[PDB]
Amino acid sequence: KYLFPKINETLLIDIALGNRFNWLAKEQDFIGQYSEEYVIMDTVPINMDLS
Amino acid sequence: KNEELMLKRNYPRMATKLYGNGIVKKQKFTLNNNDTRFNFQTLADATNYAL
Repeated sequence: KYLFPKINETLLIDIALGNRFNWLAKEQDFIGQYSEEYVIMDTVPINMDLS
Repeated sequence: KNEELMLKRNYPRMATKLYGNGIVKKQKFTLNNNDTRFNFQTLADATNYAL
């Protein structure tokens, strides 16, 4: 009844967690503010009536 | 002359003036790394800005 209680070990269990989207990680250079993006609108061919 | 005036002294006379100190002056400038990148669109313009 006079001894100090002895700890035995401390574990610190740990696992890291992934992303499930890490193949989308594209890397730009952090310059500018805005970024726009655009396609070409279609243009169907025409018959030609050369009169 | 008295010809023992050869023994007599002649010291220089030395006008002086004493000056104090100057003063230390300072100035600072803070450059950040994330929000000032929004408005240069190249890295070269950002380095020219910092310079």
